[PDB]
Amino acid sequence: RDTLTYSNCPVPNALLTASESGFLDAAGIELDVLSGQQGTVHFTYDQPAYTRFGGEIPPLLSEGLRAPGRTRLLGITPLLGRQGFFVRDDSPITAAADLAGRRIGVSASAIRILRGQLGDYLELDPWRQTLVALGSWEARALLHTLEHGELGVDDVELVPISSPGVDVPAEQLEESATVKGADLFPDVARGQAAVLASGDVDALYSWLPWAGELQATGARPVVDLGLDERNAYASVWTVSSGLVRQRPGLVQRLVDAAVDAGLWARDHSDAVTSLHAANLGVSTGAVGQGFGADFQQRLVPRLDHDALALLERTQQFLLTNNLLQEPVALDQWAAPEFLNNSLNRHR
Repeated sequence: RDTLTYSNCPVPNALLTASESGFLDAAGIELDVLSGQQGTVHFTYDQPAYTRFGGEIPPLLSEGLRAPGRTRLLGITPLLGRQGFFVRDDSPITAAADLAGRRIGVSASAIRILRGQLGDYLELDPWRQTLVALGSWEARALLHTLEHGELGVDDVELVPISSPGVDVPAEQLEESATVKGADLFPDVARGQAAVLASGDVDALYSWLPWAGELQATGARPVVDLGLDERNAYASVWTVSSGLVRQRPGLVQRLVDAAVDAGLWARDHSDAVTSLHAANLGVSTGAVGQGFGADFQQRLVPRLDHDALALLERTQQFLLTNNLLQEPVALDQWAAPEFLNNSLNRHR
């Protein structure tokens, strides 16, 4: 078995599907989940045989600011589902306009972006720059939400809180060599529910299957952003550049497995929901809510122009907010030959 280091991200994707359903093993490949908790002191993307299929912000910063060329983009899969600023079911807030003067719990990272005060960003180290940039999820979601009430950032009270994936890095929320994802991911929704229940803040940002579990406790989004694609993100599948250069045959087998798993997913929707649910430690209903209706039909990786435009939109938000100086050349980052060759087997 060819072994690749890996990070299990909480987004719907064909790599996890291939690994969990048997396609990867059939391709002679196995994934070795990385354990990169604080103390690792090493940038994951710099590993020689590392692959990840998840949020695009960290890879965009790695390619656009820190170390261009370390990874190649194999494919994209959109992400959109239950998303928004949740409030207690019995909260007096029922419309976006009601957020005026209310306490909006957000990460310190999101506050820096929302106030346009990045302070020590450019001269900040790579991992911390990334943590700041991850505040983008809350920041863009809040701006979009406030538009519905014709409100501005100055019309609400921003309260610093811990946001999953931002203050608590993914390295502490994803499966490790000794800890399963089901024993770290679920706690997040319970924590968000506890924060809202305490009434210490009026609203907080939730998405992914976390939002599904959170809404089950009664909480509700002021504005459900999952209904508008301007809130979607482009999950990106990356692999170490060295692997593409030295072992294209292995990379081709890897992509073929994911493509085949994506095709298989179309005929095994429930199975796909379950494997994602089992790895997150959440209910199947939460997965459906967090990842969207029929997401199981859209897992074959993409590099078409609409997918690239989605990824471009995310980096444009980073650029507009000075989280990036210049845009990543997406086309050159991509290694389109693999996905194309893979799809050609079925054409």
